Amino acid sequence: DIVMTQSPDSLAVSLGERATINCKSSQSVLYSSNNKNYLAWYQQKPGQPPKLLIYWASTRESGVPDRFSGSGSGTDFTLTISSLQAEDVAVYYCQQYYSTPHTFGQGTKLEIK
Amino acid sequence: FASVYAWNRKRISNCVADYSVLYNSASFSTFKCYGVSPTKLNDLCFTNVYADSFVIRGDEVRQIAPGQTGKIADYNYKLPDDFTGCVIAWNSNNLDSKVGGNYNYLYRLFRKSNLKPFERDISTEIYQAGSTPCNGVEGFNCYFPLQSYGFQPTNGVGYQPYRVVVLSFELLHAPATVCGPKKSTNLVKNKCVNFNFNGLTGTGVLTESNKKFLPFQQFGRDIADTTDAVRDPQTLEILDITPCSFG
Amino acid sequence: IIRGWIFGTTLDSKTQSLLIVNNATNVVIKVCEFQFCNDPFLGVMESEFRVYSSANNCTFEYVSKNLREFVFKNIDGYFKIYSKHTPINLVRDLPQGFSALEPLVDLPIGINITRFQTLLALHRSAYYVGYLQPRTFLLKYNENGTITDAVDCALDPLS
Amino acid sequence: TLKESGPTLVKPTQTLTLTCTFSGFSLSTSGVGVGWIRQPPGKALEWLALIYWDDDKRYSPSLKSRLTITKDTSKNQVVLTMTNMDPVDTATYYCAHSLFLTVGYSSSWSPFDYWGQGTLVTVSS
Ligand SMILES: *[C@@H]1O[C@H](CO)[C@@H](O[C@@H]2O[C@H](CO)[C@@H](O)[C@H](O)[C@H]2NC(C)=O)[C@H](O)[C@H]1NC(C)=O
Ligand SMILES: *[C@@H]1O[C@H](CO)[C@@H](O)[C@H](O)[C@H]1NC(C)=O
Ligand SMILES: *[C@@H]1O[C@H](CO)[C@@H](O)[C@H](O)[C@H]1NC(C)=O
Ligand SMILES: *[C@@H]1O[C@H](CO)[C@@H](O)[C@H](O)[C@H]1NC(C)=O
Ligand SMILES: *[C@@H]1O[C@H](CO)[C@@H](O)[C@H](O)[C@H]1NC(C)=O
Repeated sequence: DIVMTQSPDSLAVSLGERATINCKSSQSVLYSSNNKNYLAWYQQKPGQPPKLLIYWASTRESGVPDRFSGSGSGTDFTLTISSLQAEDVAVYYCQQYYSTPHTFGQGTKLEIK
Repeated sequence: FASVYAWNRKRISNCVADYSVLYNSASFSTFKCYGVSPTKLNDLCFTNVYADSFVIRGDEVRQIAPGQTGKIADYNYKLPDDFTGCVIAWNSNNLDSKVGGNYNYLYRLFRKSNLKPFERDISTEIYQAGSTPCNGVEGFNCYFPLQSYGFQPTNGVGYQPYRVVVLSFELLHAPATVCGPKKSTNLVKNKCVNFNFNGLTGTGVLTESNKKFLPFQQFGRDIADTTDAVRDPQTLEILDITPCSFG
Repeated sequence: IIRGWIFGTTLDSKTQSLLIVNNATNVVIKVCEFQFCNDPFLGVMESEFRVYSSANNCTFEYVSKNLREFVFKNIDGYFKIYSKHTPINLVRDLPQGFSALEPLVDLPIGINITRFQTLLALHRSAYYVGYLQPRTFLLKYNENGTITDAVDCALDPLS
Repeated sequence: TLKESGPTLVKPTQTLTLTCTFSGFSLSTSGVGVGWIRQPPGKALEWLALIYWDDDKRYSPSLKSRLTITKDTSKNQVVLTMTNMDPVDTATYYCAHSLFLTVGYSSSWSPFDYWGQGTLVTVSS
C-alpha cells in the first residue's frame, strides 16, 4: 500500500496566483517500463465529483486550462497550477493504481486570498 | 509512408546514385552520416543499398542511431552498433496529421525482448505482463501490444509526425554494384591532349580514322601492344592515336 | 526445343541460383531463390512452364537447320556468356569447321555455381557439353579484326 | 458523458439495480470499461464494481457476495445489482469509464477518466 499524502491543506492562495499541491507517495510509484509518470490529479468541486485534470502527470485533459500543469519525481509529486482563479474553490486528490487498495489524497481547502 | 512497427524495406540495386541531390536539398531537418561523411558518398561504390522508411514522433528521431534505448529502438526498429549508412528525417505535419486525430500510425510498446538489429516483428499476440496466463483476452497484466499516435495539427513540435528514411550501405562479397555519377566532356582533335576513354588513359593527338572495329570491340592495339586506336563511348566513332611529336 | 538453361549449386531454395528462359516471346534472365522441379520443363493451348514452383528473394530480373553455340564462364562474380549462331546444312549432327564466338552478356551477380541443367519444350500436340581448361592458343586475326584460324599449342609437337 | 441514475432514499437488506446511463462511446472494444464507485460522506471514495469490453467483471472482494454488475453497450448503460443494504452504505454511487488499462498505474481504481455524476443513496426507513 502506497499512501498519497497531500501538500497544502487550508490553502490561502491569492487570486490568479500559483497554488501548489504536493503529493507524497510513500513508495516510488513509477512503473519503470514507461519512462513517464502516470499520476491522475482530480478536482472535487463541493457537492460535485472529482474530475480528471491531468493524466500521465504531464498530459492535461481536454478542455482544461494549461495554466494547470503537472510535475513530480520519484516519490514527490507537485502540481504547477500557475494561476488560482475564482473558480478554484475546490477539493483535490492524488492516487496510484500502482498499488492494491484505494489509496487516496486527503483533500485540500482552497481559500482564495 | 509506412508504420513504425512494420517499416518498409526497399533494396536499391545497380544504378547511378546521386547523394548530392539529397545532401544539399535543405528540406531535411536531420541528415546524419555514420560510417562515412556525407560529401564522399558520390565517390564510393558498394554492393547493395537498403532504404527503410517509417513515421515517428518528432522527438523520437534521436533513437534512430547506433546504440540507443527507448520504446522505438528497443522494440520497433534497431540499428546495429557498427552502422554504415545515413539517417534522414524531415517534418511532415501537413501530410500525416489530420483534425480529430490520425489514428492510423501505430507503434509497438510491449515486447518480450529487445530486437536484434534490423529485425522485424509484426505479430499481434496479447502481451502478458504478470505471471497469470492470458488466454487471448485482455485484462489486468494482459495488454494489447500496439498503441496509436493520435496526431493532430495543433500539436507542439516534438509531437508532430516526422518521416524517416534510413539508408544502409552494405558490402557483401560480390564483384561490384551501384556507385556515384561519372563526369564527361567534349573531344578535341589534332592537338596533343591528355585523353581518358573509360579508363584507357594516355596522352597524344587524336585524329579520325579509316578502321572498322567489330561492334563489341572497344579499342585497338598494334604489334608491341601499344594502343593506336580507340572508340569513344558516345559517338561510336573510332579515332587514331598518334604520339605527340618529340625528338 | 532448347529453351535455356538453369544454373547454380543446389538448384533449389536455401541457396541462390540463376535462371535463363525463353518462351515464344523472348529471353527472361532471372536471379532468385527458386524451388526447381527435379525434372523441369515447359510444354507446348501452348501452355507450359512446369519449371519451378518458387521465386523468392529475387536479386536480379530482366525481361523483354541451325547450330547455336554458347560458352558460359563465371569469374569474380561476373557470369560471362559468349555465343554464335551458324547455319548448318544438316539437321542435328555436330559439323566441322572454324567459327569464333562473340561476347553477349555480362552479369555482376556474385552467385556460386557448381551445377547446371537444360530446358526443353515437350510434345503435346540433340546437344553436347564440353568443358574448359587453361590452355594457350595462337589466334590468327584478319584485317577486319576477326579470328579466322587458331592453333592449340599442346596438341602435338608440330603445334 | 456518463450519468448514474437511481433512487435517492433506500430501505435496508434488499437487492438494488443501478444504472449508469452514458453516451458518447460504446463498451465492447479492446481497451474499454466502466468502474462503479461509492463514497460515504467525509470518507475517501470506494470503487465497487467494474466490467470490461468482453465483459471482464471486477468487484470489491468485501461485497463480492452482494455486488453484481452487467454492462449495456446498446443502451449506453451499465446495470449493477447490489444486495444487503445497511446504513454504513449511506453513500452516493458513481460510475467511471475505464480506457486503456495500459495507463493503469495512476488512480487506485478510485477514479478513471470519464466519470458521470452519481445517484445518491441514503439508508432510512
Ligand atoms: C547520347 O546522347 C545524345 C543526346 O543526349 C545523342 O545525341 C544525338 O545523336 C544523334 C545521332 O544518332 C543525333 O542525330 C542527335 O542530333 C543527337 N542529339 C543530341 C541532343 O546531341 C547520342 O546519339 C547518344 N549516344 C548514345 C550512344 O547513346
Ligand atoms: C514469358 O515468360 C516470362 C517469365 O516470367 C513472363 O514474364 C512473360 O509474361 C512470358 N510471356 C508472356 C507472353 O506471358
Ligand atoms: C529470403 O527468403 C526467406 C524466406 O522467404 C526469408 O526468411 C529471408 O529473410 C530472405 N532473405 C532476406 C535477405 O531477406
Ligand atoms: C562459394 O563456395 C565456397 C565453398 O568453398 C565458399 O567458400 C565461397 O565463399 C562461396 N562464394 C561466395 C562468394 O561466398
Ligand atoms: C572484311 O574482310 C574482307 C576479306 O578479308 C574484305 O574484302 C572486306 O573489305 C572487309 N570489310 C568489310 C566486309 O566490311
